[PDB]
Amino acid sequence: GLYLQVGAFANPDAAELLKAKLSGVTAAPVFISSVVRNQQILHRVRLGPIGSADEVSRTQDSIRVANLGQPTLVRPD
Ligand SMILES: CO[C@@H]1O[C@H](CO)[C@@H](O[C@@H]2O[C@H](CO)[C@@H](O[C@@H]3O[C@H](CO)[C@@H](O[C@@H]4O[C@H](CO)[C@@H](O)[C@H](O)[C@H]4NC(C)=O)[C@H](O[C@H](C)C(=O)O)[C@H]3NC(C)=O)[C@H](O)[C@H]2NC(C)=O)[C@H](O[C@H](C)C(=O)O)[C@H]1NC(C)=O
Repeated sequence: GLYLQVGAFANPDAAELLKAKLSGVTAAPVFISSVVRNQQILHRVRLGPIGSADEVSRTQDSIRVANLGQPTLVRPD
C-alpha cells in the first residue's frame, strides 16, 4: 500500500482539522501519526493505504484542488 502525507503540525488541533477536511475529498483512510521529533510532538496527517499509483496521482490532484496542502508520498514506519 501507498501512503501520502499532507502536513505535519505541532498543534494537534490543526492536524485534527486537516484530517477532518481530507475525509471530504478522499475515500482513502485518513489518520494522524504522532511522533517525538526534535524534543516536541509532531502530528503527521497521512492517508492510505492507496492501492495504485494512478489513484495516488488523482488523490494528490484532489487535495490540491481543495487547497489542503502539497501531499507527498511517504513510507510508514
Ligand atoms: C524531505 O524532508 C521532508 O520534507 C517534507 C516537505 O514537505 C517535510 O514535511 C513538512 O514539514 C513541515 C515542517 O518542517 C510542515 O510545515 C508545517 O507547515 C504548515 C503549513 O502547511 C504550518 O501550518 C500553518 O502555520 C501558520 C503559521 O505558521 C498558520 O497561520 C496556518 O494556519 C497553519 N496551517 C494549518 C493548515 O494549520 C505548520 O505550522 C503550524 C503552526 C503547526 O506546526 O501547527 C508547519 N509545522 C511545523 C512543525 O513547522 C509541512 O506541513 C510538512 N508537509 C507535509 C506535506 O507533510 C518533512 O518534515 C515533516 C515534519 C516530517 O518529517 O514528517 C521532511 N521530513 C524530514 C524527516 O525532515
